[PDB]
Amino acid sequence: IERGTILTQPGVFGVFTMFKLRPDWNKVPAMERKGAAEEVKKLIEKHKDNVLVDLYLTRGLETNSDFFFRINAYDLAKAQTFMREFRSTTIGKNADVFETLVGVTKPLNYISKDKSPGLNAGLSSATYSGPAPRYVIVIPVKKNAEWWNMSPEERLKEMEVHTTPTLAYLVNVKRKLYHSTGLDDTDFITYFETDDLTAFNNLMLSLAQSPTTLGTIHSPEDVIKALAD
Amino acid sequence: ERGTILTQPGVFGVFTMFKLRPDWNKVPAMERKGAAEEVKKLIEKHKDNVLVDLYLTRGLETNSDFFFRINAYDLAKAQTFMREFRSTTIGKNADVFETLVGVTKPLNYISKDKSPGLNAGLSSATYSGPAPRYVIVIPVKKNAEWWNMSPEERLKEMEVHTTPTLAYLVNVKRKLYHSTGLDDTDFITYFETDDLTAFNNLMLSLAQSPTTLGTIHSPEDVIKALAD
Amino acid sequence: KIERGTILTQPGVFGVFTMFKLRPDWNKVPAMERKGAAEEVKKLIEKHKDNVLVDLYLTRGLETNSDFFFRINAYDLAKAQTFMREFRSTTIGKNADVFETLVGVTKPLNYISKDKSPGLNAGLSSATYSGPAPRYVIVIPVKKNAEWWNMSPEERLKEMEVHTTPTLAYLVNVKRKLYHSTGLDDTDFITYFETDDLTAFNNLMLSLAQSPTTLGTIHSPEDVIKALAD
Amino acid sequence: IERGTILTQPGVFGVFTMFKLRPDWNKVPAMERKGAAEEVKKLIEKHKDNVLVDLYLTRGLETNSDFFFRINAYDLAKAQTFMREFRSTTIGKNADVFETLVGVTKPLNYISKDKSPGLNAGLSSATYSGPAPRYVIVIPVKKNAEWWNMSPEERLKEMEVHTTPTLAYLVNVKRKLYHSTGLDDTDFITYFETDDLTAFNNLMLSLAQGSPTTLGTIHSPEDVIKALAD
Amino acid sequence: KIERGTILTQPGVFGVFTMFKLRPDWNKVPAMERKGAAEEVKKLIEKHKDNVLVDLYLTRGLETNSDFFFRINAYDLAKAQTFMREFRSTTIGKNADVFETLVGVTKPLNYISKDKSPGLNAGLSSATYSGPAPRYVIVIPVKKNAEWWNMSPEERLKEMEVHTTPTLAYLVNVKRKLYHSTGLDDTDFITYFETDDLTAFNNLMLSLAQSPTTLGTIHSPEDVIKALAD
Amino acid sequence: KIERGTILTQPGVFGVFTMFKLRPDWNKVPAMERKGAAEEVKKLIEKHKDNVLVDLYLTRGLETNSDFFFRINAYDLAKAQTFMREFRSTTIGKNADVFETLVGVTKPLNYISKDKSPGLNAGLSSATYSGPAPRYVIVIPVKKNAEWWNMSPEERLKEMEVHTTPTLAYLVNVKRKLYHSTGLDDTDFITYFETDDLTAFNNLMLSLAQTTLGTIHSPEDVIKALAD
Ligand code: HEM
Ligand code: HEM
Ligand code: HEM
Ligand code: HEM
Ligand code: HEM
Ligand code: HEM
Repeated sequence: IERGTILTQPGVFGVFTMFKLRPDWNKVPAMERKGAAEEVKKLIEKHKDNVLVDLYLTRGLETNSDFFFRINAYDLAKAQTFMREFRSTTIGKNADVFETLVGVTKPLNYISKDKSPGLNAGLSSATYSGPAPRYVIVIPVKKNAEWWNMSPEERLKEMEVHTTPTLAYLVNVKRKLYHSTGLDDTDFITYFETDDLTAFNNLMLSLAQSPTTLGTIHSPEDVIKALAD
Repeated sequence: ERGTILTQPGVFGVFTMFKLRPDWNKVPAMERKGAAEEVKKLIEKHKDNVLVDLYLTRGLETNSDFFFRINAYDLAKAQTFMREFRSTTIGKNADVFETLVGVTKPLNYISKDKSPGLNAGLSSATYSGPAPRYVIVIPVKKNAEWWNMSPEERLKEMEVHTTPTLAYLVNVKRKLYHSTGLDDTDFITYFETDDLTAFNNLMLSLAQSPTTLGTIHSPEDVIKALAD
Repeated sequence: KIERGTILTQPGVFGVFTMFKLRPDWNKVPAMERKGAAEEVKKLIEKHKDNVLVDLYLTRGLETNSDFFFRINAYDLAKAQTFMREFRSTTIGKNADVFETLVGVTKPLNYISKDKSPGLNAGLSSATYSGPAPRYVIVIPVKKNAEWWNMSPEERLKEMEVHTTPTLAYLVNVKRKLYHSTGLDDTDFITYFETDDLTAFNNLMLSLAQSPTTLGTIHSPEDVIKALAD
Repeated sequence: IERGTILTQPGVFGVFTMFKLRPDWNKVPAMERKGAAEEVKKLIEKHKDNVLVDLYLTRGLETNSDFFFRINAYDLAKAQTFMREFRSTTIGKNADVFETLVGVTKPLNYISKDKSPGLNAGLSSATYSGPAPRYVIVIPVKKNAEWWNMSPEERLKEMEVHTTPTLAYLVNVKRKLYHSTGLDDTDFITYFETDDLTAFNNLMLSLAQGSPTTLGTIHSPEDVIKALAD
Repeated sequence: KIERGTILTQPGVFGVFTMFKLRPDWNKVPAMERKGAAEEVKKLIEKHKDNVLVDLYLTRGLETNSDFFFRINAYDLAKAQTFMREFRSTTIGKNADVFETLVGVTKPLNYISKDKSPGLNAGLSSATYSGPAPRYVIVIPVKKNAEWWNMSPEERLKEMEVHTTPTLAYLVNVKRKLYHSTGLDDTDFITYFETDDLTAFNNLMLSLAQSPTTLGTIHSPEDVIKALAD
Repeated sequence: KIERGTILTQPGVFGVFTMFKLRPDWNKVPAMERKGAAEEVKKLIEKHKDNVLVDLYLTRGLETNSDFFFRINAYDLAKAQTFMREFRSTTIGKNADVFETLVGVTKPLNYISKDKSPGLNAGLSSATYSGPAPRYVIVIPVKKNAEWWNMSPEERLKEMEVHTTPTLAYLVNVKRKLYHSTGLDDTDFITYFETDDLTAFNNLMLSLAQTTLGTIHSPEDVIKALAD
């Protein structure tokens, strides 16, 4: 598993699990809590060849969660095994699952070279340029009957409308699409990274013209350390 | 056995989704490590009564950690197995999230008689992948507009349903149970695949009912995974 | 005197249906105390042999929201109440929550009578259950809407004739019993079915299609309690 | 306070409180439980010049309650005091309030001698002729904006439609109307007693051609509590 | 300093209404601790003699969702907050949950003023309460919909004249006080009533017919607490 | 480094609003531990002097669903998050549930700018707050519907001019601050008001028609009020 490769390929599974710490986490012995970070660190190293692990901090920014994982894997069952084993961890045993989202990466359906070459070239010509992102946004999306009724040609035109004002934001915002229909009770999981939350608000407003999860990006052991305190 | 019962009409399916109680972690480790054997013995005890499938959802689902599919010629035998499972060490430490009851039936619409072309397509398509690693279960309830329609109208719609889905039969196994009158839904749809991208594409094909996604294992392995 | 064949066949008979869900602390009841629960219930039913008819059904393993339910039939509703109240004082009764209680009363035919609908009435009499002893029970409470009650008696009779036409055939393999609940409970009817053939029942419901369903199995009361004590 | 007088006068307050026994009632020492009936009996006697007290048994017939009181009083504050004091009682401390309904008795608004003499005469010529009633029914009723929009003349005609088929039932169903608008979150509390629940089902169907129904049995207060101590 | 007859009669006065329900563990508070609760509240009110006007009302025995409620009037809302916060630290305050909190301010007449509606305004002044001291309180919060706010001032005035016309008659029997809440709370108005005659109040509401209601009884604060300690 | 008068005045500033309700077990915390809670919070705010601006408000006695709330302003949202998470590890923080969390960012004028609406923009500049320091705070989150977002920019501008016209008068008595939330939270705006005159605020809301209410104190005073 190489981070730069797996995050770039079709057919990759994404499993997103949002956790809320149970009230009795405060009652776990401080020493046992202080060992939780290293336990998680070792679990991630144990699964180094199995899955890519991202862990984000939402505590202080979200009412319904304290942290969430994004697991990427070529084999969904490996993602499942990691998540299952995390739940047997000291902190895992003291956290409720708020939300679990399963999706899979796919090739471009609409804005491809063949179907929409102008906007496709814009998609490739745009490259992220600021500092390493501090922030993550996850938004699941379910499309309605009206969307699915539409012809492929009509949906392509709508996706060209989607893509036109959003290309400018790629210098500032990283995006990643996972597809969920049949795998979960949603159609897509949209995933964003940014250092510039004002740009992200402008992006969303450009699009306006679900449950949002906002968190911060850290090493997994730092996230756990922040939750042990 | 397995190959026969999963292939006949008049066969009952009982799907029960379980969520481990928080006090499962508090069960002594030795008692938890004996849970798998206990379930294995119960299944062997009912070898001549029911077919048992047990699946792992923990790590992929918020609302369940495992679920059973029981197939039986006699519904009461499926009930007996499920009740006895719930008296098991792990069973006593799990809440029932969902219970679905349905029965297998002959083809209503895409039969040789009513729809010979698509019926032939249904028979000529054969699963060609490796042993499936994933299971999907989706209960379906149809609305009054569906039931209002004529048999001919419903047939036309089922022909629309079948047309784009035949392609996926090489890649995805499907099994239909009928539930009207037996439960608070109309159908239980059941799928196995090794290729979840294919399954996603299949559902999208149809788009153009809460979903349970789990993983296929031997029963003792599922319990072993939950004991840890 | 309660004769099963007589009481289940008369008008003015009260039905009380109570669905129970075992509390989590039932597993914590000493195993010997649990093993004595069946006999306690058996004796209670015996005690009330002249007061009420008792049916007890097993729903555990088939239903999320209940483990068992009673159907009590009685000439005197107060007697059904007394039995149910005394059941809740039993070992198993003390360890079970009430999920649902339905009260209804048996009545003469309102629509498909000799007088109003003689053809279909004759079909109702000529149809006889011919299967083995039923293994399965289905209970469905029904509330009718404003539109139904708005309709004329003549319009409601025509609809009941529509209801009866495709269902007569199913009487060879499905037993039915109607209770009327309006004013006695928050529903209008309790419908009650017995069958050995759940494929026939699914077909029956589909024939009709063209509130919540309780499915259970029929056993002696002590067998149901024994099954729950394990 | 005279039962026959207070139940027959305008300006009389009704307070209905439905109670559900808490799970820890079973854990109350059996002798403490067996003393509960006498405690309630003495409270009722202490208030014999303050309020009329009725207590009814719903356990075994209702999911959401085990018993309920109807308190009648000339003075509402006295009904409040009794109920408060009941809640301090051994059984009162082990019971949750499911529902509280407050209403007041009033003169005839519609079917009066002046406004509807024919039906008014029928109302007075009908007399309850059954045995002492064993069953109570309570149904709260809230009317909608359409009702209140209607003219007094239109509402009177509707009330004449209400009364026409129901007069027949007065030989075996007792009725009492309380008015609740402004006093509670409903418009009326309807209260019925009968020995014949078949007739009551027929009555409600006659009418059919916000409102949860409470069905219970009529007993002495001490017998209701004794039944609940068991 | 604060005079009851003055502050209850001025614009710009804040009302804070807080409805409390006793926690189950109130019964478990030592009896002597509970019997000292009344004096503790009495002293708190005395402490804030110059800060707020305090009314306390008993709803237990009449309401499912509350046992008592306060109405605090004050020139300074922050002082009403301070009292309520300090009450919540009392023995009984520590053993009660807040069910509802309503905040409003008193204002001059918007509609039925001398300038806008002189006839009805004169009727408003010429009517005075003539009963015995009121024993009963009613509180009803009111939220008006978009249709109301869309209407012109002239249209709203005409509606308020419709409101006032039949209600003037009831001012001999019913005290009224209006608080305005828009922006301060999630409702538009807090309406407050006192009466000794609940039949008149029912008649009044029916006159108007042609949110949730809280009914309680008026007492000294110490008597209300004493009533809850028992 | 952070200056109150500066950070409250700039675009690109993040606001984090978190409403807390004290757990029933707060009364069971030893009185001396409760009495030290105020200084603990004071020290935490001091430690983050250069990272965030902290406002703490008292809602106990005025709200059913909360006892206190924070408004954190910061150039860096992550620093607001750090303060809030460290607050939650405090003695009082450990004994309070989060009822509500609102995230937003400050932005330049979108509608009532000099360019787009010069007359009303001038009125915005000319109406200033007078009178005593505000005693009261009001926070109202706002989500706009699909009808709003499908309107043209011109149509939305006209609406915002309708919004601004009767509200200018209230700026002598009410301070206002807008935060933008779309994409950062499940709402579109966080509106924030301070006033000493709640009658004026009532009239303002009524003018618009044609909610969290709290009181402003130093952070240690709010905590001291809650320790009692
Ligand atoms: C950062 C700027 C963005 C760019 C450049 C962008 C571009 C695109 C492109 C090119 C696709 C087509 C994928 C394909 O061909 O299969 C797509 C799909 C999609 N986008 Fe974005 N997007 C952006 C931001 C967003 C945001 C903020 C959302 C809101 C959650 C969003 C929601 C979606 C969804 C739900 C789809 C799948 C649509 C479908 O296949 O039916 N996007 N986007
Ligand atoms: C794997 C590819 C699939 C194929 C080849 C297929 C084919 C069929 C056929 C031939 C029938 C008619 C059975 C009869 O005549 O009685 C049917 C029924 C049905 N299918 Fe599928 N199907 C597929 C996937 C799916 C999926 C993904 C769903 C979504 C949950 C679904 C939902 C249903 C339902 C609810 C019925 C019962 C319809 C009714 O009787 O009204 N199917 N399918
Ligand atoms: C087993 C086959 C069935 C037969 C032969 C049958 C026949 C009848 C007849 C003759 C009546 C009218 C009795 C009268 O005149 O008073 C009736 C009533 C009724 N049936 Fe069935 N039925 C069958 C199955 C069902 C099923 C499966 C349901 C669904 C729950 C159902 C629901 C009802 C209801 C709610 C009524 C009350 C009608 C009313 O008085 O408004 N029936 N049935
Ligand atoms: C037992 C046979 C019944 C008779 C003889 C009867 C008769 C009457 C009469 C004469 C009135 C008008 C009282 C007046 O003028 O102020 C009335 C009112 C009313 N009745 Fe009945 N009734 C009967 C049963 C029922 C039943 C079963 C209900 C259903 C719950 C019911 C609901 C009501 C309600 C809600 C009102 C108040 C109507 C209003 O003033 O808006 N009654 N009844
Ligand atoms: C006791 C007899 C009553 C009289 C004489 C009366 C009279 C009035 C008057 C004169 C006003 C106008 C205040 C102004 O100009 O600012 C008013 C407002 C109002 N009244 Fe009453 N009222 C009575 C009872 C009631 C009742 C029973 C309710 C129902 C809860 C009620 C609800 C309201 C409300 C919500 C307003 C504010 C309306 C608004 O400003 O939009 N009133 N009343
Ligand atoms: C105190 C007097 C007020 C004045 C002078 C005022 C003025 C303004 C102005 C000029 C804008 C446009 C900002 C821009 O152009 O980007 C605005 C936006 C907004 N105001 Fe107010 N306002 C006041 C009170 C209120 C109140 C009481 C509320 C109710 C909660 C409110 C809700 C909003 C909202 C939600 C927006 C965002 C609108 C959008 O961009 O779609 N305002 N206000």
